[PDB]
Amino acid sequence: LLRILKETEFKKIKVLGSGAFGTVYKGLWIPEGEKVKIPVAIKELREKEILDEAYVMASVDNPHVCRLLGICLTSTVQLITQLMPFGCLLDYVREHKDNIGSQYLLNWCVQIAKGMNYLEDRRLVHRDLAARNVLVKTPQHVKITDFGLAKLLKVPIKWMALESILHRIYTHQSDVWSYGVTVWELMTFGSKPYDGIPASEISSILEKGERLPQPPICTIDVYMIMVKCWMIDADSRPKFRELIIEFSKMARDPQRYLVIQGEAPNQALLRILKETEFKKIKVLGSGAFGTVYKGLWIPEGEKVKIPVAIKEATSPKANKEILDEAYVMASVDNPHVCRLLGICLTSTVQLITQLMPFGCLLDYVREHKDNIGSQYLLNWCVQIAKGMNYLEDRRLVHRDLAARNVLVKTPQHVKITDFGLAKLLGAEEKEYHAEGGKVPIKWMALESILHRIYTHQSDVWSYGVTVWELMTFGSKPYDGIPASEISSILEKGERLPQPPICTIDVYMIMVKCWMIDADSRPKFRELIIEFSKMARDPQRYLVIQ
Ligand SMILES: COc1ccc(-c2ccco2)cc1Nc1ncnc2[nH]nc(-c3ccco3)c12
Ligand SMILES: COc1ccc(-c2ccco2)cc1Nc1ncnc2[nH]nc(-c3ccco3)c12
Repeated sequence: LLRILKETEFKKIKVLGSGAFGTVYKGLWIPEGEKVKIPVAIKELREKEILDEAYVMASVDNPHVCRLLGICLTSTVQLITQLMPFGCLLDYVREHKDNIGSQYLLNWCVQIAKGMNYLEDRRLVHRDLAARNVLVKTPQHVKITDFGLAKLLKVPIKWMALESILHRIYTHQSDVWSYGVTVWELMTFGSKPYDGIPASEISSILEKGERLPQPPICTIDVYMIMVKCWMIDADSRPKFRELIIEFSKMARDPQRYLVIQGEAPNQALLRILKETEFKKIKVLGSGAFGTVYKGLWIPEGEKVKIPVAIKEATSPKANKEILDEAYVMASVDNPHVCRLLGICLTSTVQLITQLMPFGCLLDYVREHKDNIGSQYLLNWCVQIAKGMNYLEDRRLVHRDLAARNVLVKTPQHVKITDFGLAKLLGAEEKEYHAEGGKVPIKWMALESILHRIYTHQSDVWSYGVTVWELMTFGSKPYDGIPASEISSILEKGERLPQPPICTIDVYMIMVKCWMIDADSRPKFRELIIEFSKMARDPQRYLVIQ
């Protein structure tokens, strides 16, 4: 296992690089009694724990993690490892900055995840994961070193987790943070991390919220997963095995999941904003997942203050849900759906979106109950229908279309919000089986109130309920009926009553969304068409007193 070596066995040739404690020398080792000259690397520390440290270093065995081959107890202890002809991965991606594909980068990320998951299985803390600490033997095979501070259980601040910078706690979660920084560096082809800011302040910027920006090569899929680790809560960071299985799922089709200049990729841009860039002025109310505040946002380089709505220790499940919500909201771009300006990666993940001055539609029709015209309501219906049609094309079942989840920006243009519960469906999947949970029971369909099945037709049912709410000028649907008793009274075929302003055609459109047979319910395109025909004469189809 351990080879105690004499200085006479090896002779150095050329210095290859410099490390934190000492420089690595390329040299040829002559084993005792042997003539084969093995090319090895020798590290000399600029200086008996090191005996046991070499023991534990040699104990490792995995093609993605390096093993110390021998030590030499001369005037200063030296470490001998097998030489890697292709150098460090950081310099390699720097040299091939224009000649590296997505497949190679994703494969390298897979290899790093596999190797440090092995290190976790061996129960060793690297404490120094970085792009420079990654070495490549053959371009399709990279494998980690620099275990010189491993213990049985300045400094590279730019690659260190916030708990390591401040509280000096080095666990596998900090290693996951360092892995995320390494993936960032590999994506940027070796660009500096937090370039321009010296190490004395990288703790404050991390605490403030600003993180490593999205590289142009990166999609929102890989990058938001490439963050996943920069929250203060350590447990919220993904474990290594999940990282390997997910990146291997990524490696199946790498071309789609990254963009290289020279199955539609998701080029959505997500930007990280300082907590100091914006201030919470007005409380818009309490959302389903928390409280939403309204305030002016000051962006870098532009003095104009854009009023934005901000939404907010969150549980790891809550963190994953807010991760999915941020992905879904940033991935959409439609005139009638709310878009994500950016996120703040503080201890409580904060969501930054454009503000609508008049508030939500339900409150707007409640306060102005005596003044909405027929054209306003009809155009509102067509706009909500267009928004969820665009959502349907994006395969994001909203699952929460309520009058509270649609906002009034301008009287003639409304937007949909509250994408927290929206789950993206696969290209082959047609239904999603939610495992229950606390939900607005009084709005969902029978197939979701009893069978836990959410589909596009569930969104159609929610659309019908929202139309009924809009035509009722803000009256509460199903007044006095419990949450559990909704299914009992609805399985027969009884529905909400007729608003005073709805003609027979309005109700005939409304009912069809509420049919027991989901497949027989109208699709959103046909509803869009029907309400487009209704828009030719708003005064005919409604009666206003
Ligand atoms: C950061 O690099 C290291 C850190 C630690 C060691 C190590 C571990 C035990 C003995 O040496 C060894 C290396 N480096 C290496 N080990 C083998 N072959 C190598 N070819 N090129 C390098 C290289 C260039 C710049 C940094 O490393 C290198
Ligand atoms: C249910 O409503 C939301 C749910 C989530 C967000 C949000 C903020 C960041 C990402 O999504 C934003 C909103 N709503 C909003 N978005 C823009 N301007 C708004 N003015 N007033 C509200 C408001 C009051 C009660 C519920 O919303 C609102």
